[PDB]
Amino acid sequence: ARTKQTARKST
Amino acid sequence: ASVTIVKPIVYGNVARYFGKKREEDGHTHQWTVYVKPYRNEDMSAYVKKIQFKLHESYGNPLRVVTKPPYEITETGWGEFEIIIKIFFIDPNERPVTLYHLLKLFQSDTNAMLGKKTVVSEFYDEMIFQDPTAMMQQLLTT
Repeated sequence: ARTKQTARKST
Repeated sequence: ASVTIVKPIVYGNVARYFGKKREEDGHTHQWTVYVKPYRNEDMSAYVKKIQFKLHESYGNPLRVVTKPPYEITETGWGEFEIIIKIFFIDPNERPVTLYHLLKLFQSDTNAMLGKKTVVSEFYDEMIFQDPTAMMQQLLTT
């Protein structure tokens, strides 16, 4: 699986 | 992908101040770090376990939670980054990694609004593309 957000910066 | 399943989640922490520094260990706060579904579901249908890696100043810093609620409660004095890893019931489904700064100290902005806990939480989505038949069933139950 993958995530929508990057590791350490989020919308 | 023929099947795409998106599971929204919220992760982060809550923290509460003791009102004083404890003499024994210098701890000032109780905190709880967590991952939960955004919607009301039983995440354990498809999540095998969630691991939380704490700072080396903690005993047994690699913590494992195998059933909901996926949370760890501790006390402490300092903020630090926690690594969270979410494992699925199919071992070949790549685990999800999250990065969370454990927040203890409240903003003046929120203090002036009368907030008595610190909450630092983030919305994310776990995206499954063409998972196994077993995973598809459990993701959709």
